[PDB]
Amino acid sequence: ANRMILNETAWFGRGAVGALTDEVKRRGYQKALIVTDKTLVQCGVVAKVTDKMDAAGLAWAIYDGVVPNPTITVVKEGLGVFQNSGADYLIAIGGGSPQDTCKAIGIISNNPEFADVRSLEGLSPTNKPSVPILAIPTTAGTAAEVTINYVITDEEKRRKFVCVDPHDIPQVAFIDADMMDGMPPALKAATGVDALTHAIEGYITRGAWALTDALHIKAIEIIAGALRGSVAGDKDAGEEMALGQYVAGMGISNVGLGLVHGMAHPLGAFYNTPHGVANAILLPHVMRYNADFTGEKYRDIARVMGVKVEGMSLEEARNAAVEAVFALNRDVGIPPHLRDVGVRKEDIPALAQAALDDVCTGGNPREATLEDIVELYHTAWTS
Amino acid sequence: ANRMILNETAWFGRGAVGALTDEVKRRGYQKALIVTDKTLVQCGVVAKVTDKMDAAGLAWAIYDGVVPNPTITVVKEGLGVFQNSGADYLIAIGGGSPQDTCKAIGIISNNPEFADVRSLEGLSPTNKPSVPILAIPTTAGTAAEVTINYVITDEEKRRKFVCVDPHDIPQVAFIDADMMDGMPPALKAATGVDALTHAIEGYITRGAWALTDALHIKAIEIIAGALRGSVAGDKDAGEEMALGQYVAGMGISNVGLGLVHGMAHPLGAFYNTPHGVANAILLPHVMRYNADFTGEKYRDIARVMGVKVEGMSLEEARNAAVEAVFALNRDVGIPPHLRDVGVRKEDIPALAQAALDDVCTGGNPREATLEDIVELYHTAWTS
Ligand SMILES: NC(=O)C1=CN([C@@H]2O[C@H](COP(=O)(O)OP(=O)(O)OC[C@H]3O[C@@H](n4cnc5c(N)ncnc54)[C@H](O)[C@@H]3O)[C@@H](O)[C@H]2O)C=CC1
Ligand SMILES: NC(=O)C1=CN([C@@H]2O[C@H](COP(=O)(O)OP(=O)(O)OC[C@H]3O[C@@H](n4cnc5c(N)ncnc54)[C@H](O)[C@@H]3O)[C@@H](O)[C@H]2O)C=CC1
Ligand SMILES: [Fe+3]
Ligand SMILES: [Fe+3]
Repeated sequence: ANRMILNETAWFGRGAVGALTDEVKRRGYQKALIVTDKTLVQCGVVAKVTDKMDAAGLAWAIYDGVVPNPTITVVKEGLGVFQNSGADYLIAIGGGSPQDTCKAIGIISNNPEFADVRSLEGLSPTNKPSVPILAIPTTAGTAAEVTINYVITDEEKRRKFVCVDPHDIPQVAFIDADMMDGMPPALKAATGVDALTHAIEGYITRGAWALTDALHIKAIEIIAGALRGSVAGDKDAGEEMALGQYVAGMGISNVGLGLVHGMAHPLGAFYNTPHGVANAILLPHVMRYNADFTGEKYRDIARVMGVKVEGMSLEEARNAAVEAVFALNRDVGIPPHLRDVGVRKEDIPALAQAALDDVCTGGNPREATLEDIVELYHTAWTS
Repeated sequence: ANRMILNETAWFGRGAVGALTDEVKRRGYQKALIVTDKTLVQCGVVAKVTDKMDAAGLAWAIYDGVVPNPTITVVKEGLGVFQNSGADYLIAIGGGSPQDTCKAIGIISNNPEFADVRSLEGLSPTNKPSVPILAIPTTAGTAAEVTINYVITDEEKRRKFVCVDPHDIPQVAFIDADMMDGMPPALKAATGVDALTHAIEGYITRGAWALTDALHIKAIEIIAGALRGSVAGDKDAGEEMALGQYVAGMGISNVGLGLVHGMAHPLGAFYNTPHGVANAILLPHVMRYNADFTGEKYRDIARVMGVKVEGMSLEEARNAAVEAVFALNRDVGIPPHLRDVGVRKEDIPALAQAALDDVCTGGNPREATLEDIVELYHTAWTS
């Protein structure tokens, strides 16, 4: 049998954060800890929520210490603010980094044996649900609001580790493009291809089945349709991307991903490479590597990405799918090679071993060897 | 903004009820009340769940008094067994009748100000979540396991009233075609066309948006592909219908339905007509009435139902969708006229008024007058 974990409640569309004060009142919560970063405070994005909470008379404290690729230290610091704040629920405002920190704080607060953070790695043996989380994405996006995953950086051991726990699922997600409009174009581009990576890896993952196939192929269609227009500053394209990135996530934790995420995690751990940039550069190379193990699925991908596939052979469709992703990456200004974003040739042996042992790599339709992963990093590194 | 309420957890596939004991243990529940009917006890369908519960040492009591089109008396009987059992959770085993009775019992047990039952009608102003519900459908189906709706018959006032309450959403759904295989072919036919009615009414309802459209057009495609095969006794077609019927309901309470359900409810209240047969007879007549107010959507419906719509005018494709629904009804042996299933001409004025005032009617994409609803009943009445 196949399990699907989703948000019990989700609000979609421009103005969705306007639903938050009535959700809090109906749930009888007394005090929020807002988990976010300094940039979202500075840019007035957090104020779009706190101004509504102030007018409704709802108490909140804030922790804005989250950094990209959030660390054990960031989790322990936010846990300290939660405990000393007396909050009874959490509001995650931001991208994957704040939403992942928020999941870690919520789990540990109701399962305090995990306050070391490291022991959460894998299928966390937690007894209690997380503190209730209201999730508000500001990128489009990681779909952190709908997955049961969170990823923490172990600075000491130079590795990203994945915590997988049904207990961490947010009670409500608010998917509001108003919260996302302030993304610089380069951030729309990188988080957008992260979302496309989730959709493509999900579609072809080993555990794929009828319902996840329907959700993931629709996500690819929405994202391929909207991402260029969103990067160019189009308002409606922004709202499409906000939905597209969510739908892409409805499969990540439920069926899995593959070698793109497996090879991206070690780059974040070694270099603090932005997750979306790493995925975008690797995606088309891993798609080429996987092509022979995906049945007819690359014809579907090609088709919804605007390729005329009618009258192409399977081989021609498979090449057209890979080229369509190369083309998207060029159109939205993603660098084409790993050397361009600060990777070192000398690190590839270590990167490959980390990638081979990453949990995401298990879902890859073609079984990956150390030798194959070394060769793929080399193929992605330079001209 | 658009709200989506879904099951936080769902299990899909033959063997899915195999997940129930581990879900109960992980949630710390002490004692179930099983809400079901005599037929499902008698034919051994309840045993498929209780034998697993017994092997895991889980406590359960049973209420098997549910009747089709469940009444206020049936809710009060089940409520009495729940309150006296000392149960802390509910397991709904059966079609829409036991699942709806279970939601009423769950809501009233934590909200005793509504124990008269009829006060729940509409958007129930409940303060507290239902007693936790684990939902196991045995028809394919009402999607009662994933909606926030339940429908109770007020015998004294001779009306089916719809209750709408986010507090009633089941914690876990177990969608297991093994629990459905025993349906007589005629019950597979009727509940299958109820599922198709949910998907079609959902696709064209006033509140339809991008995410519900994607789910609904997928449900129509799955049901149209599988229903004939399932009625004929095909195992795999039964599994596809189990998924299809569920996907069909992911929109029902999130966006709404229309005049088919609006017109089916009074037949249930007056005659105890099977809900599925009432919907199946009315569906193509209501589709014809609605056609001009559905944009391009009937072309989509016709296409996934197996019609070649390439080169058809919108006018021809709208007729082709209506005719594809008439043909499915003929093929699975649903009677074509309301006279054939116990309706009286003399009652149509009274049925029309009850239909005009039904919750579901408001979602219909064409504005319906009493006079329009009278004419529609007369059209479905006889040749
Ligand atoms: N929970 C899960 O299932 C998943 C986890 N992840 C994790 O998510 C992280 C990546 O998060 P991302 O969303 O890509 O970025 P992020 O949360 O790391 O943020 C990147 C930068 O963008 C800024 N930013 C975010 N929203 C902004 C806005 N609206 N306007 C202006 N600046 C804004 C942030 O302040 C930050 O400086 C990684 O740590 C990755 O491991 C990724 C995929 C899925
Ligand atoms: N949650 C909601 O608001 C919604 C629920 N409904 C409600 O659902 C009700 C109808 O429920 P249905 O599922 O159509 O049927 P049902 O639950 O009324 O059952 C019909 C008959 O079939 C039998 N049966 C069920 N499963 C069987 C199996 N596997 N093998 C053999 N016999 C089996 C039952 O014991 C019963 O005698 C109506 O009252 C309708 O209003 C309809 C739409 C949505
Ligand atoms: Fe990702
Ligand atoms: Fe129905």
